[PDB]
Order: sequence, then C-alpha cells, then structure tokens
Amino acid sequence: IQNDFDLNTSWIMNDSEFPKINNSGVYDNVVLDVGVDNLTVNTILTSEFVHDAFSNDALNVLRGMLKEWWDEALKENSTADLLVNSLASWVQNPNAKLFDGLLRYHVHNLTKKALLQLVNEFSALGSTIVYADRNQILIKTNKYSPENCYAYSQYMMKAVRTNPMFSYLDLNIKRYWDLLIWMDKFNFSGLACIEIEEKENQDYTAVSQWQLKKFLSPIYQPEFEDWMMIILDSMLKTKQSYLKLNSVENSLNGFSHLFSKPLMKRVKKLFKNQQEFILDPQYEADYVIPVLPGSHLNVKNPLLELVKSLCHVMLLSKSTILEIRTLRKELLKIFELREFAKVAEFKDPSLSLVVPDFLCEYCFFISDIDFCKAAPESIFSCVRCHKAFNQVLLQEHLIQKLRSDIESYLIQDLRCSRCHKVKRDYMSAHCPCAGAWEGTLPRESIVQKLNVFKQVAKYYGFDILLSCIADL
Amino acid sequence: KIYPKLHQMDMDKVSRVYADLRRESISTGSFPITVRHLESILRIAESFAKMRLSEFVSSYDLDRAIKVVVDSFVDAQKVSVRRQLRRSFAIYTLG
Amino acid sequence: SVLAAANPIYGRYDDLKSPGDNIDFQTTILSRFDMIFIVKDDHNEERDISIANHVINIHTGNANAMQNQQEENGSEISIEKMKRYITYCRLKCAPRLSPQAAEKLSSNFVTIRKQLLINELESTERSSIPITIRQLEAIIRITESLAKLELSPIAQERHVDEAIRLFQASTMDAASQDPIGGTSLSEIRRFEQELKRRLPIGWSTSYQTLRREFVDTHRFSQLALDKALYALEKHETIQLRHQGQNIYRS
Amino acid sequence: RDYFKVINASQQQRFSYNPHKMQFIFVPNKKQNGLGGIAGFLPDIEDKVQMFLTRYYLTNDRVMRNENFQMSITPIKNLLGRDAQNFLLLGLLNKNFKGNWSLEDPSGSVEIDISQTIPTQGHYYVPGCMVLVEGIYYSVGNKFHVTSMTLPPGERREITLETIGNLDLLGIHGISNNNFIARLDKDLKIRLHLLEKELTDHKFVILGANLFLDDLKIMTALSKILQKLNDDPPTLLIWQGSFTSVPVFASMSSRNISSSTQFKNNFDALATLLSRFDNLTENTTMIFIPGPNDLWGSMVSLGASGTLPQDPIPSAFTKKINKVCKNVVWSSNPTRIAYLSQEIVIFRDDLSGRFKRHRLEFPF
Ligand SMILES: [Zn+2]
Ligand SMILES: [Zn+2]
Repeated sequence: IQNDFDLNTSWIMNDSEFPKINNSGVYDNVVLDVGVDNLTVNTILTSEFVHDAFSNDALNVLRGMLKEWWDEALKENSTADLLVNSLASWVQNPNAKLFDGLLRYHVHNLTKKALLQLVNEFSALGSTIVYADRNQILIKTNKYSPENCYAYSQYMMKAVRTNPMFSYLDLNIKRYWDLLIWMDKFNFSGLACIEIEEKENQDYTAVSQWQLKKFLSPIYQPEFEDWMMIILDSMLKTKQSYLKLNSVENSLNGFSHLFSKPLMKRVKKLFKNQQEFILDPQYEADYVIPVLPGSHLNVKNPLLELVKSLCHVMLLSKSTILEIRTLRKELLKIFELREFAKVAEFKDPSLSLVVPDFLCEYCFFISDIDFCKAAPESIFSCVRCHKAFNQVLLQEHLIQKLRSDIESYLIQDLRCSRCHKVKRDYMSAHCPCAGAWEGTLPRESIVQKLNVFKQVAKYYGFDILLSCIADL
Repeated sequence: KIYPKLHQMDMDKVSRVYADLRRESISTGSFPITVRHLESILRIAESFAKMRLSEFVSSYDLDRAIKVVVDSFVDAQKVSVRRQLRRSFAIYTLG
Repeated sequence: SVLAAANPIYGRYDDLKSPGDNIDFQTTILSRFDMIFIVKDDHNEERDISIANHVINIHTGNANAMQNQQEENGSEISIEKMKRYITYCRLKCAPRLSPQAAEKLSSNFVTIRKQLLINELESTERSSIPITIRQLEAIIRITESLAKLELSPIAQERHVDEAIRLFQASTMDAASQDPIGGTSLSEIRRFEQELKRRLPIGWSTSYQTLRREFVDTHRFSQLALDKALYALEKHETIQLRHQGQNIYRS
Repeated sequence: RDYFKVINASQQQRFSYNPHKMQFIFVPNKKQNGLGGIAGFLPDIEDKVQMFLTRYYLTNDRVMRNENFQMSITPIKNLLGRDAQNFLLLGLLNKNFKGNWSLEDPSGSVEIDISQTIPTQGHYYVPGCMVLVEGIYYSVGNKFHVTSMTLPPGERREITLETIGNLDLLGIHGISNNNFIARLDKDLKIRLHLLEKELTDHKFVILGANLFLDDLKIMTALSKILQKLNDDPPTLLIWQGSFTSVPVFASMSSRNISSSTQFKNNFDALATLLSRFDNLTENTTMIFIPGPNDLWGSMVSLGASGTLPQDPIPSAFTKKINKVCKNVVWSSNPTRIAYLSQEIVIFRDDLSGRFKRHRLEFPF
C-alpha cells in the first residue's frame, strides 16, 4: 500500500518546520543565555480512534531499549554512549532501514510539546522568555546586577534538573547580559560578561552584530557604528546613574538628552555633503547601493535609510516612546517630509530562506540554517565544530525544499470568500451562499519564493540549482 | 465670505487614526464610531481654518481638530481604562 | 416599484440577540418584498483603511479629476444617457422563459423550501422571514429583468444563474442566517471533554469513525455535526483540511 | 524518414471545450505570449475547478452522440420532487465526507444504493469513473436504489474526427491559433499511400521497463542486444522504465558517493557502451522515458506515485549522451509522436494493481 499516494502521508512528511519565540525590546535587567542538550533523548524517555498514531508497542519497546542503553552507558561504556548519541541521527535519516515517517512525526510533535512545557515551567517563577529554540534559550532575570544572580541561577538550574520530566536535560549557562538591545537573532547589541567572578569587577565586552548595516551605503556605515556605540554608552551611563540614585523604568528614561544636538548637527552636515557630492562622477563610488541576496527594497536616498535604521533601533525601548517619536520628527524635519509619510516607514531590508534540520555528522548536531540573513563563513561550516560542509548536499536540500514547496502549493485546498468553509464538492460553480473560491496558498507568495531562490542561486555559485530552475 | 480649502493634509495620519478609533470602541466598549466622525474631523478642521479668516487648511488646524476629537472620545469611558487609552492615543497628538 | 430603507430595533442588529425580535415587521408586509438586504458593520482595519482612503480622496479636492477619467476611458456612462437607455429598454424589450430555465427554477424552489423546513424543524419556531410562491415569482421576474438588460427576446441559463446567485445572497444573508439563534448544553460539555481526552494536539481522526462511535453511544448523529462545526467556528484548536475527512486539532 | 515529429506533454497544444456551443476552443500558450522570465508554468486557481467540468462535458457529449442514446438522462437536481419512478443518470461515483457512495453532477448530488446492483461484467468499477446508473428514487430518505450499472460505451477515431472535420490538434502540416481554425484532409490519403510503401524499412523497436544501469547482468544483456541490433539499425529506439533501481533523494552522509553523482555516473557508462556500436548511433534515434523513481519524482515522492505530467530527465545529468549520439530525445511520462498517418501514445506506469486493490465490491 505504501507506494500509493495519500494526502495524510504527504502532509506528515513535509511538515518539518520548528516554531520559535522572539520578543523584541530593550532590557535593562540581567539576562541569562542558557543552552539545552540531549532534548530528543529526554523526550523519548519521558513520555484505533486516532489514525495518525504510531504503534505504542514499538514506542515502549524502544523506550525500554533506550533506558537500558542509558544505564549501560552510565557504567563506563563508550560504545553505548556513542550509539545513544547517534540514535537521533538514525531517527532523522530515512536511508537507514526500518525507517518510518510516522515515528519521525510523532517524535517531532512530542519534542515540540516538551519544549513548550519547558517554557511553561521556566515561566512559573519570575522570568521572561526573550528567545526560544531547540538549542538556545534566553531568560530575563528580575535582578539588576550580574553579581547577585549566582545562587539564583544555580537554584533555578537545580530545580529544573530535579523535575522528573527534565531529569535527563543538560543545562549550561554561556553568557550574562548586563544591558541588551534585542530585536532578532542576527540583530542585537549589548554589554556581556562571560562568567561572574568573586571579589573582582567582571570583565565587560560589548558586541555588535547587525546584518542591517550591510544594506547601507559604503559611506554611512562608519557613522552607523559610531552612533550605535555612542547611544549604547549613553544607555549604560544613564542606567548606572539611576542605580546610583537608589510600563515606565527610570533606568533609561532620559538618555537621548545627551546627544540630541550633536546628532542634529551631524545629520545637517551629512545632508549638505550628500546634496553637494551626489551627482559628481568621481564621487559616485561611495553612494552605490550594495546588493545582497534576499534584498527587495528599491531606494534612492541613502541618508533616509540611515536615519530610519537609527530611529527604528531606538524605537525598541517600548518605555520612552514619546521622546523617540519627538526626536524622529525633528530628524524628519531636516528633510522636506512629514511624520506619517510612507517613505518614512522602516521595513526589513532582507527576506528569509531557512533550511530546517541540517545535520553535521561530525557532531550529530541539529540546527536550522538561513541562506539569506546569516553571514558567510557560517553557511559552509558547523556552528559548534569548524568543519566545512559539503556543498552539493546544500544544493540538493535546496532543490528538495523548492520541489516540496511546488507540490504543496499544487495540492492545496479551496476556501470560500465570505464564509471560510472548505470546498466539499468535486465540482461546483461557487459557494451555496455568495462568494467565489480562493486558494489557501496565494500565488504571489510562491512567486516571491521562486524569486528569492533565483537571488540565492545567483549570489553563490550553484550550477545544479540553476539547471534545476532552467528545466521549468 | 471665507471658504477654506483642503489640499495639503496627511492622508495616512487621519486614515490610521480612524482605523484606531474603529479598533477598541465597540470591540472593547460601547461607544459607536462610524464614517460620520471622519467627516466630523474634516469639518472641525475647516472650522478652525475659518476662525483665522484663511482660505486654506494648515497642519496646525488638523492637529487641533484631531486632538479635540480624540480627547472627547477618550474622556467618555470608564475609570478602569481611561488612563490606558490616554497613554495609548498619545502618539497622534504629540505636537 | 418600492425601495424602502429601515433600521432594526436596538440600532445595531445585535447578532447575539435572536433574529425574531430584531425586526418588528409582520409576515404579511415582508412577503411582498423580495430582496431583503441586511447590511452589517464590520471591523478588520483593512476595509476600514480602504474606506477612509476612499472618503478622504472623494473630498472634492481630488475626486473632481478622477471621475472625469472614468468618462474618458469609457469605464462609466453619464446619468442622462443611462436614463435614455433605461426608458428605451423598458419600451422595447420584454423577454420570455425557456423550459430548461423553468425546470431549474422549479428545482431551486423545492430545494430552498426543504431547507426552510429543516431550519424551522431545528429551531422550533416560525421563521421571521417567510418563503412562498411570491418568492418564485420574484426569482422569475429577476431573471426576466436580467435578460431585459441585453434586449434578448429569450431568457437563458446565463441570466438564471446570476439571478439565483442574487437570491441566494439575499436569502442566506437574512432568512437563513444563524437559524439556531445561539438535550440542551449538558451534552455539549460532555462531548468537548471526550475530544480533549481522546484526541491530543497535532493528531487527527477520520470523521466517519467519530460519527460511528458517537452514534453508537447516546450522542447520535444530529448532535455531533452541530457542535463539530461550532468548534470549527471557534477555530481555537480544531481545523478542517483535505475535504470533510481530516479533523485536525490545532 | 522525415515528416514525423515527437511531442511531449509540456509543448502539447491547449484546446478548451465549451458545452453551450459544442466546439473545442483554442487557448493561447503562456510560453509564447507570456514573459516566462521568472515563473509562468504555475496554473491559476480556477483550472482545478474547471478540469472536472471539462471531463464531464466531454463524457456527456460522447454519451449523447451514441446511436443507442438519442434514453434521455436527467440531471441529479431534478430528482428532488418525484419518487417511485425509474431514471437514467451519470456522474462522478465517489465517497462523500460522511463515508457513503454518492453521485456528483454539475447540478447536485444524491446518495446511492448498492445492495441489489447487477453490473455489466468486464469493467473495473473504481471510484472516480463516470458510470451510467439505473434505478428508482425514494423520498423517504435520499436513497437511489440502483438495479444496474454500466460504463458508457466508446467511439472510433473516424466518427470522432468527422464531428470537427479533420482538426490539426496534433497538427504537423499546420497549426491553429486564436485568430483562426484550420483543417486538412487532402494530404491524408497521400500520406497513407506513402506509408504503404517502405514501411518495413522504417521499423521501430521498444524494450521492457525498469532497466537498471547499475547491475552487471543488465549491462551484459544490453550489450548482447546491441551487438545484434548494430548490424541492422532500426528507425526509432525507445528506452523506457526507471534507469536506477534505488530512488534518489537527500544524502545525509558526506563519506561516500552522493546519490546525484552516482545518478550522473550511471549514464556516463552508457556513453562508453555506445562507442562500439557506431552503426546504431549513426542510423537510429534514441527515445528516453522517465519511470516512477527518476530524479524529479523520487526527489519528493521517494519512489511512490505522484504527479502524472513528469518532467523529462534533467539536462545536467545527460551531458555526454547528447554528444555521443546525434539523435536523442527526452520526453515526459505521457508522450505523443505523430507519424505520417499514425499517432502513438506511450504511458509508463502500473495499472493492474491500482485497479485490483481499489476495485469496488458488490454484495451478491
Ligand atoms: Zn559540527
Ligand atoms: Zn460562502
């Protein structure tokens, strides 16, 4: 029977995407960057009518197998440890015999449920979830000083470990964030300390990871980085002053007062210089707009996007919004624009194309990969180990994703216009009520996806993917 | 004698404000808001233009009209949500 | 011809209230009318943005230009030419039906009458908007008026289908809208526990198996479908896909 | 020989159908008038709505043109008000959402009864096929008590053609377009008489399915066949079936040979084996037809059944066959060749198991 096409099977093979949580904002509190390991094995070990159910007998058999595997690996057995490590890669890989898609779907669903339960448990006490994933979790701590979170973090980790459901999780803390400006995984900046020490002030190092800076003119990026450093220093200064004094938080309220006038004068000088030297032939080198895969915005005046980014990064405060809006209006008054114009609205200058669950055999490590937003020297190498990836595998997986997208669009259902009931007739003019059918998957979405595939295949040297497109 | 004219006004500010007023309102409370209030905002702006004996509507008159309408709407709710709506609508009448 | 405008009791329609006590017109007066349109207000902010832009542009500073182009590209005609055309068509044409159209009309009338009986039997009160032979005559006149537009001596299926669509809109909008009006609810709680207990998040079951089991128990078939589509309407954690066979729990 | 062509399903001419006028209607090709720079192969939404309508229209026209039927069938929807009367109907026989067998018509649908149905033997009654139904309607429920079921009959090529003259659907002499319609029958007898002579010299040979380019035994058998066929090269040689015994998909191992590279390697040996048969290469053209688990299908279906209009073998994996041989053509799974007076359709897939497993059961 397995050779026959079926809707439920075809839906359960291709739903491999893993959701994630991202809450943007500016945090003056300390944030803990933790990592979760061996999640799949814990999910497996812990926990007729339904037709998508996998045979529970086999599930219990493999659970007992894995339990004895864990017990043997505990008592000085390298082979058992290596085999338990490779269990997950065996589960994912269909090339291995005795494979079944239903078991993979069941495992993935249970893993998602376990992750949401872990998020709920972390949310029970005083904590805020900034980012979540299969590998990284960011948690906001109510305290203000990293030196006072030693026993707090240790006790939270111990309490999480002691829970019977999470007995097999391995939790490691990587970084402590004194002040964070978080908007995305690839777009954040703040001051961090590696590990808090005793009797000594911690070593603080500032980081600045902004892929947005790559979309500016080659003449305004130094200004962008300089002003970002200046504003971060001002935020640190005002938070320190507020702490020394003792949805509003006076830790940050009143930080733009330090640099408003110099910023205004610098913007005026930049505007004058751009006006004078934009149509010169030899000065046109630095005003050339860079092109990068996933870009879709056609823009003319680079200074407008510079100020738009410099204001949108500010607009993440969510507590000093009025001051930022007044500063934005004052900046826009330098141009001959108005407050609510469409041209003065910030957007994401890059699209997204993510390949889920790419496996590194040298680590048995599972993570996604973004072909558009992630910087080079990371697409071609594993996150943990610095081992180069095989390129034809990447191109083959891209082709797989594109073909699966085409099939999924072609196998979509039809939905009525006024009421959102599903079409239940093999042939009919329209709904019994008023309204005509429309597809669940719109055409423009897949058209844009094919366009971004073209852009990705053009940026890197991918002959096989180009021939894949050309055959259509 | 004076008949004001309406050319250089922000399309998006007024449209977004009307969308915001359609939000909340019956969806959260009970006061009804319809298309008539948009025309009322325009009429109040024209009246403010008239008061200066000016033939054209400026931006300050539109700001005054929108401030008046937003204040009159927000100041007729329960005491539980009045402060919340006051700080929610503060982005349209910054001045 | 009479074109009447009216407002329901309590201002807004108040859909949560029963349809019986939102309109005060008797059965006799409503029968003579044959196109009853209930225009309700809605909020999704995209139609609101569109309407705000439309009115803001239609302010006299701009519209005075755009409408002119509608008479220059031939997308619309002036009012007086329309008046001349309508009087000409009224004087000249008078269409007639065909046996196939008559059969289609008879079948549609029987179908809507049976659906009205079903809704009355479930609701257990007299419908506030009736369906009688006057409605059949109304649909016939709508088909003839549609055929009169193109000066066609004979009315055919192309006009009958559009007339049937218009009548379906004006019927499903007013008469057959929420006939339930919002075993009682004791079973309603009893069902909803079973789905959560026996059907976890992310899995799915066939419609036939659930119907079979719940007709085997005291639930029976009639009770299942109503709250099945209710929980679908709630759309919090119940989704339909792949025709009416895959009961996906979101 | 000349004056014959081989066409695939991608370049097949598009002709719609209209019931009220009862003519085929030409539709412009999106490849020729459209841009096609980015994505032009994607069909629009209403095509899936209209496909079953078109199939039903063609089937109904074929039924109505029959000599026996001049008795009259009735639409489903007209069965609502009458009862205790026999009727003849036809429509899509399938399963409803509840789980019962039903008949679908452009007007409406009803429930069926099978408990006392006597069929016409020699037919595979499978859901999704149009069937002629005879029985009595009952208004107690919605049950049409059937007494006999029979597939609609067929028609021959000449009578089918003469209703549209001699249309150039597979037009080799001339083509039709949106501007006008064409016809031709004067050259048909000339081409028939041309075919009647020198037809034994113009022979074409086909092989079996699922021929594998990985095992040694199949290569040995193919060499034995080619040494026999080299001395007397035929006109058209058709290679059909899956050329790889294992479906190709994503590779999770970077230590051994990738599946795509192995697939490319499987054809490079054929270029070497064709070097010692210069007569066959020089005098015979090659035809290749994809199977169930070639590069594009098994990429997503993983060897199972999938979309029927399969793409041809990708050009990136056949860069040596086109240079070794002077005449090679890759076609879709359904392909059409137009001889001087003959048209041929080749369709590679399994039917016996598909009809046997899903055969509908009749109580007896
Ligand atoms: Zn690695
Ligand atoms: Zn509808």
